Amino acid sequence: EVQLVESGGGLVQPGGSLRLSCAASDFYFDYYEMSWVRQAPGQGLEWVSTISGLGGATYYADSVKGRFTISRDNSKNTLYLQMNSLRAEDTALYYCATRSPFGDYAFSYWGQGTLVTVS
Amino acid sequence: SYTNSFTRGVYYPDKVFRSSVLHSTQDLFLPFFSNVTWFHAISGTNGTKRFDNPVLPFNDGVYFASTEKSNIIRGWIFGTTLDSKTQSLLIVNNATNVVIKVCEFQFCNDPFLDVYYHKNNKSWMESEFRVYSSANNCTFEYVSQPFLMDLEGKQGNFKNLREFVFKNIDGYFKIYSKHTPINLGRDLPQGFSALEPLVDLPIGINITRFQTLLALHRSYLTPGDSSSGWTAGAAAYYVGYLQPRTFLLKYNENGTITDAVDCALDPLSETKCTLKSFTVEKGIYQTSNFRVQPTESIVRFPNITNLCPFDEVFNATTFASVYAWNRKRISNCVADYSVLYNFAPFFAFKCYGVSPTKLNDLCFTNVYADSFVIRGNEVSQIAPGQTGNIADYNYKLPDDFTGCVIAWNSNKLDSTVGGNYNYRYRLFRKSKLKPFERDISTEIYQAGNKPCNGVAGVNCYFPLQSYGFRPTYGVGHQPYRVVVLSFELLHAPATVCGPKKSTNLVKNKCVNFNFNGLTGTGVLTESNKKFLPFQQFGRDIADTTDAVRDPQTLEILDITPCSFGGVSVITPGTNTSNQVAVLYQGVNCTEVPVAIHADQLTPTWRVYSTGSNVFQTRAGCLIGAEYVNNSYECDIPIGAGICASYQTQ
Repeated sequence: EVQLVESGGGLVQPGGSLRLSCAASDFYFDYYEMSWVRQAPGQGLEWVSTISGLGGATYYADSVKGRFTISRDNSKNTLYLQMNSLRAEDTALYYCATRSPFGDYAFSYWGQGTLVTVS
Repeated sequence: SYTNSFTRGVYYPDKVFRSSVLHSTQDLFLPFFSNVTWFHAISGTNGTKRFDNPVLPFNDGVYFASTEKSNIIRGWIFGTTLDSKTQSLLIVNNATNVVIKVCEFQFCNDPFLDVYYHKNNKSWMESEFRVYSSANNCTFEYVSQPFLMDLEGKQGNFKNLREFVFKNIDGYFKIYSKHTPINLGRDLPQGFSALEPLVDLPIGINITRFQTLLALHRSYLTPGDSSSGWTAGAAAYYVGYLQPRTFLLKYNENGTITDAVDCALDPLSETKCTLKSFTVEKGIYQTSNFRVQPTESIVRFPNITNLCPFDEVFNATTFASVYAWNRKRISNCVADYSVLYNFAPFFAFKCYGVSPTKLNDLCFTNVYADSFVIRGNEVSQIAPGQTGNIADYNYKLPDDFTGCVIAWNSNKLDSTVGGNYNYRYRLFRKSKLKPFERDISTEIYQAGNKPCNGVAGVNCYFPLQSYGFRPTYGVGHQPYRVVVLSFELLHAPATVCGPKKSTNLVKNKCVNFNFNGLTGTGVLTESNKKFLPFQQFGRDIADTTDAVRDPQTLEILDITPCSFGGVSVITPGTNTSNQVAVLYQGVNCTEVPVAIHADQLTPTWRVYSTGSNVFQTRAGCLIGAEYVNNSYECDIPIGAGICASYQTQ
């Protein structure tokens, strides 16, 4: 029942970077893996990167492999997402969701979302 | 020549005894109402005019059928190229026995078996043998005694059809036979008999060519002895190729194959293969498959070969205590759980979430492994939902956990006479713990009164209580080393899959692909989609996937249905007649041939609905009836119209 409020950026310039933010209030679970979902206008939604909740491993996608870095800290109970080198393709409405590692592929903590466009 | 092959050739799928069941198997059967060759034979000339048809290509199987007598046809030659290349199966029938010698033979272009006079031979007829040339490397040589050509003898044996089905499906050359007489004055019976099982000589050589072996009394290479009765002869041997098709076979109380359905034929067959019955009633029934009949199954499961070091997280020097569980993250592995059953038989192999067995097929992303040791009394407390001592103030397990906790006795080395005081557990905690937490705090607990300020005095003690194991204790107090495997499933490329082998990626063809557990049947084509979509908003309650990622190369493949389009069959019951009707939901009476791919189907369906008596409906094109502009009564719900059908005539 925790609401994932998202912030960090609404508009940037091509070839820049801006850190986002996804803070969770009532997040008592410490193993639910968190991830990012970007839905660009036109085609559907994709996957950015996820953070394993049982340990500390981080897995990225193929397009944002060596340009996006993530970090998680349960002390302040929030999630950060860096956006280094947004050249031409990082124009989407990024979402912050959370799901359990054991179960189905569908998420269970769909948030509001935040728009990030470079033009 | 070409004739019509009636419904005949259904064999037993497997050897498991069954009765009063309806099993829909997928093997290499004979398509009903196919085009078999009524190849005749001639005589007289040995060199060129020895027969009428040359060697036939063996694709998947041959439905042999001959109605001759006097033991003319007594052989079936098999092989890849039949010339000093691979083992050539030579099933030559004889007077009393049948030689199934699988050996290397140099079959000439004109193979004929000279008729040997019935005398007392050396238990064989090697006297007359001019079918092959040499034999050097001879493989398995089944010498089955009972006659293969004929079984019984009667007055109706002259018209008896000796039918045989051959198939070398990866290890066994399954042969079938059914020696039943035909009604007087009929080339092919109109019954639905089935070929009983036969010898299954295990071979592994591939067969690409088939040749029927005939016999001749006396040869002179002259036209005078071509058609005279004596020193000549002629016969016929029907040949029918087997294609991969699904069949619903009916079983009786005695374990015999009853009437069956082709399921790759007129839409009534697809109606039979979607209700799992044989007598359908009046009603619009949908069909999904069994009309495209995919031929190859793609796996492409793994991408690595390195085995997983599961033994490293299952047998180490000394596992830590309960308050400090060693979480060893394992990635880029091969999930071969076969070593889990052949090494130190454990106490209880309780696998929650997933099935205990069949774990070498389902692939995951990352596999975690814990290592701690508890007493025998609490070996069951480590489980989803279970509480107690180590399940309240120590390592726990969530409600949804698709892993497998496994434990085993360790009183051998984890228990000394003096006492192994190394292992400790927490019992003095203020609040509860959450799943997958490592509380390594070594503070002083106090909740009954004022804090002792960390002195461990009256009503103040240390949370770690040394429960040293002794060899003089019972089985309930012996130490148990328990490993809690965690199987995660993230939206990331999998790194630890099962030992499943790899295959060839067939494109633009209907296949049965299972890459990483996504068992789906559809034509795999190349698409221009940038990234694989992840349908998670609607959860796809009544919808499947449309694209998958190849585990070998990072290519985006698109899953397209092989033969679909919303086909609903309208049949006024099999009890009434066999006049079926077809409805295509979502066409325009012009795109129907390209929708259900009316180019590689059965000829019985290429005449039922292509362009004949079509009608434009709001749901699609109802082809198979006539839009009679009159009034009728309530009929099978098609969507609109109550026009002509099997009613009233």
